[PDB]
Amino acid sequence: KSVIRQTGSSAEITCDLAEGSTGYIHWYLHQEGKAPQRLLYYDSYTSSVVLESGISPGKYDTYGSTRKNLRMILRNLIENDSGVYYCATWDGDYYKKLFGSGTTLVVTEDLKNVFPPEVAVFEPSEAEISHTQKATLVCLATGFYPDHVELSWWVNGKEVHSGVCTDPQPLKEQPALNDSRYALSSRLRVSATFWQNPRNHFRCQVQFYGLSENDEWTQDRAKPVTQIVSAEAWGRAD
Amino acid sequence: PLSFHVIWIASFYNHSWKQNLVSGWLSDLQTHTWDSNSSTIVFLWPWSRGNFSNEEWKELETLFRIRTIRSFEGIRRYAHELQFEYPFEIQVTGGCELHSGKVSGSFLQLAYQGSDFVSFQNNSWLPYPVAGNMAKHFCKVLNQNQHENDITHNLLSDTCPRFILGLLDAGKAHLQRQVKPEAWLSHGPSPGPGHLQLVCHVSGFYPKPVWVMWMRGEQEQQGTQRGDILPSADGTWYLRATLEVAAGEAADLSCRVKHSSLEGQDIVLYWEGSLVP
Amino acid sequence: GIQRTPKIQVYSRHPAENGKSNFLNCYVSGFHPSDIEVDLLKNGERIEKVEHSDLSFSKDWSFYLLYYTEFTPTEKDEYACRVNHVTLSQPKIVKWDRD
Amino acid sequence: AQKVTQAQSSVSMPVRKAVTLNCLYETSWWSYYIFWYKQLPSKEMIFLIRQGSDEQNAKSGRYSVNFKKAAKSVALTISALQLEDSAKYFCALGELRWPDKLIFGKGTRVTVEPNIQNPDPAVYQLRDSKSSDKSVCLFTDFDSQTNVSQSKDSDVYITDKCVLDMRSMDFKSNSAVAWSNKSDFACANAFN
Ligand SMILES: CCCCCCCCCCCCCCCCC/C=C\C(=O)NCCCC[C@H](NC(=O)[C@]1(C)COC(c2ccccc2O)=N1)C(=O)O[C@H](C)CC(=O)N[C@H]1CCCCNC1=O
Repeated sequence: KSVIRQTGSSAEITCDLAEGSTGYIHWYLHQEGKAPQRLLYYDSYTSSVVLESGISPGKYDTYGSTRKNLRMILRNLIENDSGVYYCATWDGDYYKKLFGSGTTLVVTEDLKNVFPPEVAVFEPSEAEISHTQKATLVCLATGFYPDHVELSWWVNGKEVHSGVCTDPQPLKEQPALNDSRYALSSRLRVSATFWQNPRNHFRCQVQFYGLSENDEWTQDRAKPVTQIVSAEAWGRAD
Repeated sequence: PLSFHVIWIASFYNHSWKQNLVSGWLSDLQTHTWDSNSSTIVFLWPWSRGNFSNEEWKELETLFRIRTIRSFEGIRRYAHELQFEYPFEIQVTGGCELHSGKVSGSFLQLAYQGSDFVSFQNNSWLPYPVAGNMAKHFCKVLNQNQHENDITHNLLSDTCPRFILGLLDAGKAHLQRQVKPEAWLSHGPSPGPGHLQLVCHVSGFYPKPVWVMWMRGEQEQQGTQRGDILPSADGTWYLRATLEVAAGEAADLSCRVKHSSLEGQDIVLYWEGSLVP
Repeated sequence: GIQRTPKIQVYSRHPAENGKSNFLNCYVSGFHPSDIEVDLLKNGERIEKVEHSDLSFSKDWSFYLLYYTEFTPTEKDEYACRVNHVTLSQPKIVKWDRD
Repeated sequence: AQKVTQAQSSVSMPVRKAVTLNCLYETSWWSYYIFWYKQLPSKEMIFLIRQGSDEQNAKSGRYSVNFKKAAKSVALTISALQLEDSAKYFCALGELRWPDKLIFGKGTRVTVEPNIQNPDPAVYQLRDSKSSDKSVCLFTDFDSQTNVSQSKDSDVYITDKCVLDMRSMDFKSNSAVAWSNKSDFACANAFN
């Protein structure tokens, strides 16, 4: 779903669109603060690619079986290729055009800019416990790049959302550089009789998307692969 | 005069949805149509096959089929290679003239966006000077393949004169036929005060040349305004000739129609009855 | 900019006569580009099953189309032709002229 | 040729209410459609409703539109606002006769303000369980008519509220959190 590449490499995204449909499948590019625009479409009846107005003929290409496994390869990537890429096709009735799942592409000048998050669970405030009888467990994933991270709360190893609340959009740690690396916050509300119970396990689970086993790493630092980093805390009787 | 030409229409509304049509014409009358479903020449009339043999027609089908696919599909990259703005249209017409008897007088022209763009002059594609450099760029492309131009030259110089020769003879009965007109009178949009508009419709006549005039006895009323000659589903023509006169001087006016089918017995209708009233 | 606007002409094959079948023609000519979408109307509403001739262009590269249908007039019936081109801010309606 | 614009970007409205998202377009087509799509935060596009060139005001479920064809203005009104409807909404148009592509607007994010039964805003402080002398200041139980805010300097980071998951009979409060690298660490004065 999420891909990371360095400037000059290639990226082949896949189109998981519902079954087979009309012959033409269009590829759209969506960027933050900008209107989505089609880049090209693939003619299955001719197995050929047609571009849009002002695109160089070597940048994009499309191939494969259109039934849920249509591919789109980008070559000679630059920084401005980052964004969510959709694949779309019209209905049989041409009433609406279906859109598949998005694929986020992140392009950075240096792969060294990719870092895993630093998770830390914070115990509720005793003053907050007073006159509320509710506990606020705050999780914090920080120092990660890119900005996509899946966070969840697990109690006793059972994934629970009933009570959770999470940030909708990560926050840049230094909004001056492009390669910035962001942080994400998430709270959790628990009754006083439940947090005061010291036999409850609270595991804030954080899922990070980074490099893969096929990528090459050239740093003494541990390779920031797509991994899971989690932090935990236990209840206090007093 | 008499000219057989084949037209070609290529409409490109956007990056999808391209339209393509091919038709043959005896200068007002469509005689052939192209079926894109099976890549065959549809004959609208039994005599439209001319004196060409059945095998000779098959080679024409393959020629037009191969020419169309290579031409109509190679446009798509050119619109991207060049700076073509959708929508755009390419029109081509080519044929030969019936000068005096027939024969010499072939032609072939192409138009981009409804304006004269390039033309084929007996071995080569000459751009129109007013068409600019893009015509010259596409004349370079068209003049490259000598084999196609040799086929095109033979198509305009040999096949067209030999075809129209048999096409006219085989279609002699249909073309020489005479159909009498049918006429009636009505009231028009009624111009400013004190003036009436008299309309004289003439309908269903073949061939095309017709004579119609509002008359007052023998005196032709030169205020008669003759409109366009409009077609019909059949090979017949419609024409209405109008005349504007003052209200008090409407009577004694008559519409007179002359046509070759009438054999000199002209149709005369009189502005009398509920018209006056 | 170099797009042309259509010339619309409506006429009947035979004199109007209530109860007698006739043919209504609408001649749309001299337009560019091709996307034209002409409709024949009876008492305002559209008419289905309308035949039309194959597309063609005259010598000045402008297209012309003939749209015709079979109909039987009545006293209260009104007929018109509706044309909708890119060169039209709104559809242009030309009415059949009876007495 | 074709242009579609949406003036505003961020819109908020309380739950169980109605808000309207506007859309202006400039087209040269006599036959076209108007589409509204809902972009989920998970980067997914879902069709909502279609409006035709010569169609009456479209209507389906909690969706309705106000079609001012004379000025080329179509506004999507979402009635009976729920919490799941909070997303980013786009309007686009395509050719009716020859459907090729969509010309999209720049987007209009809508966030729904939840119910507030009994408010009691306050600010609290938490410490890291690993205890590296790390701490955070939490401001919760704020009402929907408050700010979300932002400080100065470069350090001391603040968030912009939150929304809940499935949240089957959850607490349903508003949480804003901030933290710096200790030193000052004035929780009672940071949010002010
Ligand atoms: C209804 C059918 C049954 C009746 C039958 C009954 C009657 C029987 C007797 C009839 C005797 C008389 C026959 C007279 C011939 C009439 C000609 C009519 C149609 C015709 O030629 N079609 C094909 C031509 C289509 C256009 C084509 N346009 C191109 O191809 C490209 C390269 C594509 O975009 C452009 C272009 C774009 C924008 C602006 C300007 C441009 O120019 N130009 C073209 O000009 O094609 C030529 C003529 C053929 C040719 O040289 N081929 C080349 C093409 C180039 C690549 C190299 N290889 C080739 O194959």
